[PDB]
Amino acid sequence: KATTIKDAIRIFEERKSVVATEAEKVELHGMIPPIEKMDATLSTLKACKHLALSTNNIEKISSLSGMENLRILSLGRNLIKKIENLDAVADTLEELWISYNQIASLSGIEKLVNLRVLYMSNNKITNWGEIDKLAALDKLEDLLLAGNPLYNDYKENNATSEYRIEVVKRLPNLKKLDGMPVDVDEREQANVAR
Repeated sequence: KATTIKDAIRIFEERKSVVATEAEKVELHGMIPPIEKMDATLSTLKACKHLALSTNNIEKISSLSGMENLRILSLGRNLIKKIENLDAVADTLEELWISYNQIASLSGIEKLVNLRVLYMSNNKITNWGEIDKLAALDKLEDLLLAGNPLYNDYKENNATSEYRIEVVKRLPNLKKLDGMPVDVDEREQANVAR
């Protein structure tokens, strides 16, 4: 019943009139019935730079081998709980878009050594120890955490400004946070405290 990767690719090729093995952006989002599993058919997407698997029912990241040029992995609005099984794309992946999932731990994110952009609004991160795990990512410049419990804690206390300083204290070279540039004043506040 669930849409398979093979079937979603066929739907995409018919909608976009392209050969999916040659496409840079492969649009597999919002299938009806939803996709539930990533699988080995993804290995056929040899040209893919942006894989859009958002708005499905995927529970597990898997099956990313064979996409040698993948830059953007888009998995927002699924049922994912864990960052894992990304080794096959770590050498090229620059952006992980995974907002509106159920991720409570950032363990595993450290394998994405080339990551520049992490969009993960509306997940289940509750505490600063998870954010500390992002400090290893030397190229991370754009981060979205809005809607996670940790973010909401500060918003509930009208202290989002304080939350932003705490992020930049941990991530000193971050350039953009929750869609808003890190202001020089925020960087200096984080510095004079760090």
